[PDB]
Amino acid sequence: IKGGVWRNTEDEILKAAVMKYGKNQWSRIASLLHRKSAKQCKARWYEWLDPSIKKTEWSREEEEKLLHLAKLMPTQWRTIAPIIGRTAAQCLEHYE
Amino acid sequence: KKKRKNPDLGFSDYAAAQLRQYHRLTKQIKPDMETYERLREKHGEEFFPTSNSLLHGTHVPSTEEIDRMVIDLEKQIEKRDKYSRRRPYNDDADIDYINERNAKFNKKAERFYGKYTAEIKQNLERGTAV
Amino acid sequence: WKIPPCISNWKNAKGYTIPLDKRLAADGRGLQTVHINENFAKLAEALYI
Repeated sequence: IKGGVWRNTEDEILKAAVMKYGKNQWSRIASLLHRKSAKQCKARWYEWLDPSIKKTEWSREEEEKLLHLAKLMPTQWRTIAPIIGRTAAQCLEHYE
Repeated sequence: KKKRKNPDLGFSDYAAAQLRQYHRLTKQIKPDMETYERLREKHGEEFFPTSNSLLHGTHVPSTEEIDRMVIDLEKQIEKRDKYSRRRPYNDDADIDYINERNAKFNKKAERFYGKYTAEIKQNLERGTAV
Repeated sequence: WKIPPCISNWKNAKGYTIPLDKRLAADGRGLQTVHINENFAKLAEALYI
């Protein structure tokens, strides 16, 4: 009876709670957001709100390296993802 | 017509600031030769003392002397009280602190780590991208 | 010889609020540089052949 779609209010409270509590207290952050748990807050942070996550359009050399590594390590997106510098969900989505 | 420029460098020492302050105060003072030559003619040979002369426990300053000292020292205290000029508080900057000490800690953090965390600021403003 | 203030990932004694770029200034996990070897290629190609 937790989770669902992420709204913008929850993301801004998540950012402010990161600014107060840091990236190692996700159960203090998840007491600030009802209908979201600590694992969900952490997953949401590392997958869509961390300001290293390149949300721009894929370049040509990135998708060349993507096709090379995805032919090179089959279905290993958590291993490919730090090499090509995108989130593994973004990486898998763009590969498909 | 004369011209002189005297800026300051960084801090470096509590003694260099003392010496700068001393050179300011010691250029500002002007002696009166009347009292000087009066005391010179009165004291004679002992007016040019060594370390071990005798006159250490004798001098009694008249009221005008101690008044001049206290006025000078009050000017010096005021000039020292103006040491940190308060930077004006604009409220158009997006505030980043929930407290009054928090603001000054964030200012110190922007002093030290502002030169490095400049890409991540650009990411945070452009939408956590690149 | 100036010392910068410690911004911790764990402790926030006076409960301040720190900007996100300051909070994530852990440079070592940004310069860690996961670098792949070139012997994965021989393995993958030999297996497909």
